[PDB]
Amino acid sequence: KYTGEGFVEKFEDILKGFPNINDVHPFHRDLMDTLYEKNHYKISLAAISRAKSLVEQVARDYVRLLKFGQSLFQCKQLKRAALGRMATIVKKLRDPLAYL
Amino acid sequence: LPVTVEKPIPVVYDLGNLAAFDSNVLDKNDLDSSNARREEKIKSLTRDNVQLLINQLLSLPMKTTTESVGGTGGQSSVMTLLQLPDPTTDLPREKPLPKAKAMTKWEKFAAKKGIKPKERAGKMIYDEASGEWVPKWGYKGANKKLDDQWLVEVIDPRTLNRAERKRLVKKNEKQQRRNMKN
Amino acid sequence: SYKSDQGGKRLPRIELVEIGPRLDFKIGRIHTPSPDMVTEAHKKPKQKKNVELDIMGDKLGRIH
Amino acid sequence: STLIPPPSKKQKKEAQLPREVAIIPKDLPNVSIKFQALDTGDNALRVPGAISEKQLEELLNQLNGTSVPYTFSCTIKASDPYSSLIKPQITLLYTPRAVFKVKPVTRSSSAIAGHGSTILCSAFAPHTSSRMVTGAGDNTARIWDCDTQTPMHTLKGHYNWVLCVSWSPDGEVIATGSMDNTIRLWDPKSGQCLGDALRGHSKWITSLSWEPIHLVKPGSKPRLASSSKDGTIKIWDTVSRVCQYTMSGHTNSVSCVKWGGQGLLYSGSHDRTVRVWDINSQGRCINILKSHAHWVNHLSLSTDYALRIGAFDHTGKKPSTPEEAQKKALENYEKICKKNGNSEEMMVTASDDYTMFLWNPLKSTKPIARMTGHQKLVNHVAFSPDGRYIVSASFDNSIKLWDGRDGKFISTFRGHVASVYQVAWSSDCRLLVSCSKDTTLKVWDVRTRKLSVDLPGHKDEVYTVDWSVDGKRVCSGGKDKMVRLWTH
Amino acid sequence: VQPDRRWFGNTRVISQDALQHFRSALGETQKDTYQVLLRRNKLPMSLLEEKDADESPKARILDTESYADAFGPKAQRKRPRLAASNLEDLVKATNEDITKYEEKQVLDATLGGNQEDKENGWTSAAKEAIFSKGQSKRIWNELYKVIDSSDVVIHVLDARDPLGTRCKSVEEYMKKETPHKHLIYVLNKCDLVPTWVAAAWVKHLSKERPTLAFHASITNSFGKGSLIQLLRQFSQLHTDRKQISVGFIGYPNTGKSSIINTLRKKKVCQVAPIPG
Amino acid sequence: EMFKVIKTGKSRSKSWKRMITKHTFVGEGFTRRPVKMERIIRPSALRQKKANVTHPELGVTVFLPILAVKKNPQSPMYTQLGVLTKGTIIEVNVSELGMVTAGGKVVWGKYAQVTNEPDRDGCVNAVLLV
RNA sequence: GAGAACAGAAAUCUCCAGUAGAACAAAAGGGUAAAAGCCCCCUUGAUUUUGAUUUUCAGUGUGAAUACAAACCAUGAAAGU
Ligand SMILES: Nc1nc2c(ncn2[C@@H]2O[C@H](COP(=O)(O)OP(=O)(O)OP(=O)(O)O)[C@@H](O)[C@H]2O)c(=O)[nH]1
Ligand SMILES: [Mg+2]
Repeated sequence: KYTGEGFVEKFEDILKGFPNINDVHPFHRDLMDTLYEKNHYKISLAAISRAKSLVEQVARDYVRLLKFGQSLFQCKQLKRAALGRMATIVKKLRDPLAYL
Repeated sequence: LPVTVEKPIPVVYDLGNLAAFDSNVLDKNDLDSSNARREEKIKSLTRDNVQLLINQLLSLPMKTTTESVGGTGGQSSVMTLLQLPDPTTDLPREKPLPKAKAMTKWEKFAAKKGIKPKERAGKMIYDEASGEWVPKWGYKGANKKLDDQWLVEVIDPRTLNRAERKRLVKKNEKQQRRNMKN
Repeated sequence: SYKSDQGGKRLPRIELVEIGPRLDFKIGRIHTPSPDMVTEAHKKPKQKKNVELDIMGDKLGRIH
Repeated sequence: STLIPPPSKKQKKEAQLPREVAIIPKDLPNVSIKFQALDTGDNALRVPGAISEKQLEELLNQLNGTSVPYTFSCTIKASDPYSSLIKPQITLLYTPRAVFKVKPVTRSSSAIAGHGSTILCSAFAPHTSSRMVTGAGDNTARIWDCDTQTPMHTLKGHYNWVLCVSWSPDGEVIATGSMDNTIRLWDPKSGQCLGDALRGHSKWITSLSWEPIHLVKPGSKPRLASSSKDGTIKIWDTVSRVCQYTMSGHTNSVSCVKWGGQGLLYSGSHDRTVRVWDINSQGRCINILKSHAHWVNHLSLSTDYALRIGAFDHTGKKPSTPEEAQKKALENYEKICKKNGNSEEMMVTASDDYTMFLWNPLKSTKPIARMTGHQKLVNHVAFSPDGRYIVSASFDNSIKLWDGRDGKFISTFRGHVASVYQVAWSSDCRLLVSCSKDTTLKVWDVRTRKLSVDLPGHKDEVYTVDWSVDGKRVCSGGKDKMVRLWTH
Repeated sequence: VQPDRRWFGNTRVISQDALQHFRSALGETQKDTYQVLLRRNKLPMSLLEEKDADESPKARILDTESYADAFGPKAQRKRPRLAASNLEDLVKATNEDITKYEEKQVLDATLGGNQEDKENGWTSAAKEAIFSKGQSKRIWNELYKVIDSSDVVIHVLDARDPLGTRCKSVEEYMKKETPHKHLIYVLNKCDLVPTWVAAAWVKHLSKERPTLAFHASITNSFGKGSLIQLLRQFSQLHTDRKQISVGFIGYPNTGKSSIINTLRKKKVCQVAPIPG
Repeated sequence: EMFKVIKTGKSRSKSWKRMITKHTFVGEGFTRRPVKMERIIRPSALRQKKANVTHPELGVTVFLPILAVKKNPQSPMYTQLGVLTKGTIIEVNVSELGMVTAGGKVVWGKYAQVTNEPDRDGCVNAVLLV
């Protein structure tokens, strides 16, 4: 659980952060595309909400799976697997992060 | 060169057996034996019977597969064949219907105690020493391993193992007969 | 066959030829079966309400 | 296997009734009829009985006084060409036949052994279908005697993958594009390396096209167009075997190249951009096209099948003099050039933005139609051989069909399971072959929008299929190293 | 696990032309508000998909110009894409973008007050907790339990406002994940509406669901025996199944507890005028 | 193991019920049986319907749905029970790959044997038998 | 039956022939002959998949047997079997 919020709350600081180029003002809206590619802009941040929602999805499953664990060894292997599929998401996310 | 032929009586079709039934009046002296003008009276009726038959036959749906080379049990794609209905005229069946059913005295015992039938999976057991499979009967069977191996560990014993199966083989053969009686 | 052109693309004109063999039978007498045998020689091998298959299988259940 | 659900006990009784002789009895109502040529003309208002079309053809053929048989179409919403008269005045829509029938391919010949590598490309000679060259994953090329299904001149000399080949459309020379840099010209009869390899591209050969017959002077061999992955396009001589010029127009690799009809060149490249080039300005760019958002694959032209064959009909009868060949290729092009009395050849671009654009580059820079609908990228697009229908092949296991006039969607040849690799046409504009990533080939009637016959038989993927100009035989190439000739 | 020639088999193989027979067959599946699927006939359904879509979704713009080329210190990008055409065109196309912007400044100002309290420096109260209920972890753990438990679901609805009670949301899950299950509506509390009103509702509800009208009371009810006739058909159609459940879904305070009592003609469920 | 014995009763002293502790293919028309009738339990969370399936050749892993369970070792029961342990042979929808038989009658079903221990991770990973 | 040293009533080898007193899985009125006899060559079998009969306590879109049919499989150049 506690791992799952940390990815989310950082991303929620990002997705609240950037001023969401369209419907800002048509002066600023155009001017940022001339700097930042309104194509490349939106898709990056849209990837993060796609990235965020997977993490909550991964979190809720492995929480739900975990209550049927029977041993120490089984549950431990689920935790590493849980964070690894979180880690695979963030490793995937490399290029848009360096953009932002 | 005209095609469509009417008749006084609606001719019944049985397409399943490819049949045609004119029921009209058969004039006697047109069908006179010594009458020379006979074959036309035969043929003209017959080709008007046949012409009406194919018109129902060509009024049928048909199959068009799209298969090709090595069509093993089917038509070609250029073949287009007539979907037939069932033979409606009830012909005499040659042989009576074979219902040779019994409870076989095992199924009764399978009825009382609900022993479900097994999976019928395969012949191969797994052997230990060696690590091979070597199936159960049919070749190098797991049955006849005892008669072929080379020691005993306490009158021959191995022919006794042959004998006790010959009980149990013939016990199938004895239990074969009594269910053949009842 | 004859492409007869009034049946159009489909229907031909069928004009037979005798091939034979030209034959005439005279009836003699007849043995007949017993009616109990007739019933045996006419028997189906025998091999659902509110239940219908659609196209694609689809076992349906009618309510009424 | 899976099965069709059976007919019902109810349905078995339905078929037992005698039914439905199509008598067309008298058939005496009389409704008026209007004719209309499908290019421009509407011609008058007459009313016969309900008849067959062979009479209707001879009704129209006396109206002009032809002695030219036509195809008839009608009820156009929903496009449904007494045969129509049971569906309900009436406008008949007529169009020529180019009277010839090509029989659908069902079986094959044997599978042919040969080079021990994959097969990359193949092409028939236009003058006969017994000769057909193949491009291999081996360093060598192969010409086949298709009658005997035997090798004719195992063709050595390149030292990399022979990627794309072409036949000189008069029937003299074979180009062989190779994966290293090299192009060698070839003679079919001798099988000899005709001079030095044409060297000068710095990356591998992408596509090869010939300068068409009806433009080359009588007493001169046609030249060659060459497109390569370094973005360079070089117009070679065959005689002196020295190129005339490079063109440094496009930025990325050049995808495909075609020679135009009005002496033009067309170049799809990986710059998401198509350029229009002119020989008579000594190789100079005249129009640049900017529509696609992802890069362009396999452009084609309307009259290319005429431009490919070079003054042969389907019979493949050889012409005598080069001037007669100058007439005949001009003749055959003019029969497809001026449908509307107008030399307006059409171009369609294909790319990975799941989109095709319809182009009239001489008349304007604006695209006519934006073809749309695929899910995975399109790969292979070619006009109909009468220059009337445009087909589209793609990676979404589907083959869509388009108009050639306005870019209107027609239908989709669904039935392929893997990604469709390339298609090819029958000569009489009825059939349509296609190779896909799966093993089978599927042949499609354009007229009935349906699989004619699925044909399996290969062992693996299929990269190359091609149709014979006479409409007789079909060659096939794929990974499984065997050549398979397919025919009726 | 033994070795075997099968496993290396081909199992569930299609026939060819039946596909086009089935690609045809998706059109003519006309629904019945009097019929329910029972078995499904397992088919490779994804091969039978792909209706004629006509939009061709967007090209992947990351393929050409990725990120680092697009912007940054590296930024091999100088002119815009697609670098629109003409100046008077550019004068034009921005001028409505002027207007359309302030239109939503006029329009959303109707929606607020949500800015004035910020300058007033005061905030609104919290949500009361009783509006949450429920929306609870156990209370939906009830719900997926009984749905997975029951065979035929019925769904009650208030006759006063069935639209306020339709709660689609589950029917969604019904169609997609349990196709064999049933989901019939039930209109209870019909004695609170005028006579023709509930009559008009079922005509607007029979088009999709079978929808019995009903009034629940042990001693003076309505429409029991239509439902009793209705249920046993399901027990009839599920002949092999040896027995059959049915669970009663709905909003709170609708008569789910009540309806069972007037089926059993006695008090078996607990009932209350309070919701929960 | 693989059965957590569920004690029932107020005095939880009657137990007689078993819960399958491992991952499970269920079927499609499952619909949980009456509780007084049930003895064995396959709870909802441990119900896998779509496997993550690789191919030995061609290097592709495709997320495929699961059709049936033919051969599970370490019982004849669990075949009927649909118990997904390591080593089980399952039946997979192969609609997306597009295998074609000689005959052109494309195959949408193959036996794939699982690889992982899907207790010890949530996903099922399975190799197509070729 | 006529032949070939050891070699004889019986060892193998040639020619004539047996409508076959070929061995025929059967037992037979009858017939197989370029065989259903003899020899050689190539190979699984207890495969999968759903409508009829059953049995089930997780009634378990079948879970299996069983009945049927279809796909396949074996061989043959093929017809086919
Ligand atoms: N007018 C009218 N009122 C009804 C009828 N049936 C139930 N009610 C009223 O609806 C209230 C709700 O009954 P319940 O059975 O407790 O409703 P419920 O939704 O099943 O109760 P919960 O399931 O616990 O939320 C009862 O107090 C009744 O007064 C009906 O048929 N007509
Ligand atoms: Mg209530």
